[PDB]
Amino acid sequence: TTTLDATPPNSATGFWTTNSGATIANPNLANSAVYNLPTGTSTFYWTLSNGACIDFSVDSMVVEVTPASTDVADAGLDQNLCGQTSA
Amino acid sequence: GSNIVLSANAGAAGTTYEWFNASNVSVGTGQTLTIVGATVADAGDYYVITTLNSCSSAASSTTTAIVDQVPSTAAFAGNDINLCNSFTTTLDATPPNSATGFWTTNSGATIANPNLANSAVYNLPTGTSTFYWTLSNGACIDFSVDSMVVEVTPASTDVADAGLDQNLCGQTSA
Repeated sequence: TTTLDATPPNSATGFWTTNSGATIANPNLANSAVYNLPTGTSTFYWTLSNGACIDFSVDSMVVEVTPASTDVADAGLDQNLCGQTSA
Repeated sequence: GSNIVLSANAGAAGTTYEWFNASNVSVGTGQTLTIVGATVADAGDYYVITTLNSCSSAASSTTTAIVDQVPSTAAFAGNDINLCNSFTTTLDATPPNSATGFWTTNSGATIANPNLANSAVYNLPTGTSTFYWTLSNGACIDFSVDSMVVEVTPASTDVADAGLDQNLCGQTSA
């Protein structure tokens, strides 16, 4: 779960599209929420347009999801050496 | 996708009814005008002309059709709520861009204000219950939904109660 971040336009209306199942709660906002997020990466697109001037300009942003690992740091035990310079 | 249905009052026997669009063009005839599979372009002003024996009367009062669009915003609720010894909380849904939200509940939970994405909830059973966020706009009823849960665990009565310190002599285990 995350949010998007696009720069609002000065004189136009923005719009988001998604890939690989991600869901945008509000595709019309530069700061909308996204709840469906696959693992790995997906590309979100910001398409800017004004009135009849449809699909005027685009940009690409990506969201990367890495699941928590199950391994934890697990170091060995302390040792006690006599006369060694290596271990 | 729904039909627009407008209907004129009955007149004299033999009356012919003609319906006109906002743009002053014909859209069909008869007492009842049905526009099937209506779209947003069919929204707006309509008027009726009454015709008898080659005479026509003044146009009717203008009425309007309203065709609601299905919005692009999906329903979306926030993440799970997990409470320790509490039966009172608040909800968290993301407000829609161009629609109106609504909450429903299960298992007795009470929402103080079902119309708000951030309303309070005071009746909360123990265990879990599912709250639903249903998003709709105008006539486009029950358009999109999402599921959020609230988990309530009552305080336990057991407290950490460790044994007493010990004192061993020559042991490697205890």
